[PDB]
Amino acid sequence: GAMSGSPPLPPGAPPPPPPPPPSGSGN
Amino acid sequence: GAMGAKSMWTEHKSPDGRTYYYNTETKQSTWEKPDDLKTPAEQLLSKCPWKEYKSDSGKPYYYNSQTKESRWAKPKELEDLEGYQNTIVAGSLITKSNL
Repeated sequence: GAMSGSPPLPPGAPPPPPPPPPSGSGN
Repeated sequence: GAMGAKSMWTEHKSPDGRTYYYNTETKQSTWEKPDDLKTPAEQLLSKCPWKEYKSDSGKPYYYNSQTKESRWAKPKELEDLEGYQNTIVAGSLITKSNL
């Protein structure tokens, strides 16, 4: 379906949460 | 001879403010910007393994796609990448990294 309106949304998701910053070790 | 053929990727927004690109021939969708739609700036940024995003306070972090490492301070590599408007090549081309 979804032939009217807007076309479908893709599987997966573009990185919603920020990838890990250094918490403290050697930085 | 598709040297002057229109791309089959179009741009649309979701109710979340997100953007999703649709391929009008294969009928397939993606969250990734196809290299044919990438603006010169994006093409420039796209080869840089270090990319700018902000944290929850707005304090920036810079992530590397090859080494998968995260740093708090901007490396000089990215610094020169930003300066791709004055002195395009900062004395060297990005074909020799010493990490």
